[PDB]
Amino acid sequence: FVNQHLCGSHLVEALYLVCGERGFFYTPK
Amino acid sequence: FVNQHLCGSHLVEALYLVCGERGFFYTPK
Amino acid sequence: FVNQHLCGSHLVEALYLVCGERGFFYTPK
Amino acid sequence: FVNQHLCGSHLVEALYLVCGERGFFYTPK
Amino acid sequence: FVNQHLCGSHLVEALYLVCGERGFFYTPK
Amino acid sequence: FVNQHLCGSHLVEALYLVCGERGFFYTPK
Amino acid sequence: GIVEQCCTSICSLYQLENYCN
Amino acid sequence: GIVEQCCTSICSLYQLENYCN
Amino acid sequence: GIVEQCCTSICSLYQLENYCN
Amino acid sequence: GIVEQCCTSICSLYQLENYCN
Amino acid sequence: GIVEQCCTSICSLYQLENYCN
Amino acid sequence: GIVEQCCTSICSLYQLENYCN
Ligand SMILES: *C(=O)CCCCCCCCCCCCC
Ligand SMILES: *C(=O)CCCCCCCCCCCCC
Ligand SMILES: *C(=O)CCCCCCCCCCCCC
Ligand SMILES: *C(=O)CCCCCCCCCCCCC
Ligand SMILES: *C(=O)CCCCCCCCCCCCC
Ligand SMILES: *C(=O)CCCCCCCCCCCCC
Ligand SMILES: [Cl-]
Ligand SMILES: [Cl-]
Ligand SMILES: [Zn+2]
Ligand SMILES: [Zn+2]
Repeated sequence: FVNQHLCGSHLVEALYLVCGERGFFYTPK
Repeated sequence: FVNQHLCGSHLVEALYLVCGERGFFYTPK
Repeated sequence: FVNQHLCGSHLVEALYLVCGERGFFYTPK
Repeated sequence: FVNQHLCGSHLVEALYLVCGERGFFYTPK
Repeated sequence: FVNQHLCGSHLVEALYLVCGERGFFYTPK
Repeated sequence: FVNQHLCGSHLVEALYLVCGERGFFYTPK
Repeated sequence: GIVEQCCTSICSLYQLENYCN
Repeated sequence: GIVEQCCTSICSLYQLENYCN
Repeated sequence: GIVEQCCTSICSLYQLENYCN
Repeated sequence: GIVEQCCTSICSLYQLENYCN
Repeated sequence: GIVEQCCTSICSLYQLENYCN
Repeated sequence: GIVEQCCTSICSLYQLENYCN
């Protein structure tokens, strides 16, 4: 599905910003 | 180095598009 | 239409990444 | 040069917003 | 609401580009 | 300096995610 | 506001220029 | 997961911080 | 076109490669 | 200003919070 | 080219308009 | 690491594939 994919593109960008030096693990549905 | 930070913001969006359903881990340190 | 325009913003970013040195032509509907 | 690559990722998003329905061509080489 | 938030992420990016040296004020709904 | 311009495009997306409903002002000059 | 106009219809570069300083 | 929560409702900066390492 | 295909279904990296020069 | 502080040194999320209305 | 003009000097929006079809 | 390889030299799409789970 497309509009879910678009939300992930922003999500990892937002997650990269908020986490910063800590990092994160991104696992989709 | 902010130039380092900017490349990370493009690295995460690259990892998101590349891995897809697999997901990615971002670990600078 | 808006939500179509937003998908294009990601699309050219995704198309720029995947193509790289080759480049691409983006023509909307 | 990765700094070159980063500017391309912002050039494509600029061309997408500027051309709109016209479209754009990205040709570094 | 989510899909409104996503449109703002592009909007400020688009507003930053078009305005440039002038700048802008972004106030949501 | 284009390197300055690229950091602004990431500063605006940072301000959008940080302020949220408050909003932000971008004033380089 | 900006959200009420450009997130319901496509905004042209002139319309975005109305929001600049 | 992250997609199930933040792509259905707006997530605040604290909620995004829960996903960090 | 590209919009008709990838903005209605998810496009894999191979499908995006079909649009390259 | 914001350009002279957060673009020459990496700013944490709170450092961006200073420039919100 | 576009890389040698708009990536070594900041291009206004019209400067990007030159490269549209 | 990924920072020391793909941010000091341009990485093709496959080079990013090495860091997927
Ligand atoms: C992957 O298969 C996505 C699974 C999540 C469900 C997608 C649809 C959820 C219901 C909303 C439909 C609204 C769009 C018509
Ligand atoms: C955490 O600090 C990562 C450790 C390695 C950082 C290397 C940064 C080198 C400085 C940037 C040079 C390249 C600029 C595009
Ligand atoms: C330009 O005019 C876009 C043409 C494509 C059709 C847009 C609408 C397609 C049907 C989906 C409607 C769902 C949103 C209410
Ligand atoms: C393909 O390689 C393009 C040919 C011209 C490349 C010029 C790159 C110059 C190095 C970057 C200097 C500016 C850094 C922001
Ligand atoms: C903040 O509360 C947003 C206020 C704007 C209204 C959001 C819904 C508008 C009607 C469209 C619904 C379509 C999605 C199901
Ligand atoms: C308007 O021109 C802003 C005034 C201050 C500009 C400072 C730019 C310094 C050159 C960039 C150095 C850092 C590169 C990442
Ligand atoms: Cl979107
Ligand atoms: Cl950059
Ligand atoms: Zn989007
Ligand atoms: Zn950048």
